[PDB]
Amino acid sequence: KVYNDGYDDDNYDYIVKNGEKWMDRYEIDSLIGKGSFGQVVKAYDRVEQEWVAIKIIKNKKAFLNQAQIEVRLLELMNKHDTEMKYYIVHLKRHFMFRNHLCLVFEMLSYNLYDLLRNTNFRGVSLNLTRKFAQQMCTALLFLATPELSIIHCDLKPENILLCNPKRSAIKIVDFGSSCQLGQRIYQYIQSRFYRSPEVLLGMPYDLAIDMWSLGCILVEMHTGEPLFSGANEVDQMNKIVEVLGIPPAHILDQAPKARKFFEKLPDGTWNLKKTEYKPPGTRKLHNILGVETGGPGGRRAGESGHTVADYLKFKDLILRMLDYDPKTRIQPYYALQHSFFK
Ligand SMILES: COc1ccc(N)cc1-c1cnc(N)c(C(=O)c2cccnc2)n1
Repeated sequence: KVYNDGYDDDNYDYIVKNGEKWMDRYEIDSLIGKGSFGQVVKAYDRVEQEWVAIKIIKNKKAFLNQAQIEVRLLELMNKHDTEMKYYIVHLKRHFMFRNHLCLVFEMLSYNLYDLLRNTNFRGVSLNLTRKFAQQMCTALLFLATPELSIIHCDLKPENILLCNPKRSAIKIVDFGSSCQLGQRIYQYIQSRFYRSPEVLLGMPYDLAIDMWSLGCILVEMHTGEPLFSGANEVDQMNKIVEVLGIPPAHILDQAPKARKFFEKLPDGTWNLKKTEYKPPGTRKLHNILGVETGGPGGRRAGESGHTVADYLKFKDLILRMLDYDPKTRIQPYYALQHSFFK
């Protein structure tokens, strides 16, 4: 009939009303986002005199506990990321308000998907992509801090916001799926398009799964379309094999879900199970980026900083991020030393 004395709807969300004033501080403007966790609203903090994004967690134990995990990680990064120099969204504050946990973040701009949609999904320049690549590798280096060792676990263009629509700075948001390194508890993780092979294959994983997501994300930012846009896990792996080929046998010989996608023939080698797709490794990233044809779709012909030399340095870094072996995959410190950033 009525939930939380009328403050919540039937699925535990707080009914947001534009113009409401919380605790004589926050002036709720409008709803800017929704999710399984709850809602995100645009509000004006009057003590600090600034716009803020408030994350109102649903009035439900499951989502309340998931948010305290998120708060513990965010505050743990504030102890290390003083002055906010590592491109992580800053948690300012949190409080309870009418049985909902509220998290106050800095008011950020559009996400990288919004930006891509406004190119009609054909990408931004390689010079801007380099600016995002350097900032993302730097944030991943921060999460790699030994005392942190944080896996974001859901990197994707929507989880990366611009600070100011007039500036090329980006921030990583939404650490509700995030966990610190440790013994394996979850296996169905990451967004599918950006899910690493060790996750698809049911193998142990570490912080290197975020480096895989980045490689897919960076290519997507320049071409406009997801690199591996699988409609399911079988389709996903098949689109990975198109570009990178069959994974190594010493990995597949260990993968618990190897046979969900592959088959071992009598001769001891692995091949794709029949389900369409190009032969393994013939959708070359060289051609996807259009290294020698003027970029994706030839749309970058004649633009400065889009030479074959530049594309070859971008391709090399990406291929280091899309390494099948998570122990060989490039690490943030090394990625930042790459020639693509000189
Ligand atoms: C345009 O910005 C958004 C659009 C949709 C949604 N759902 C959220 C945002 C947005 C804007 N500013 C923010 N600071 C944030 C977040 O900090 C954020 C995003 C996802 C999950 N938790 C916090 N999120």
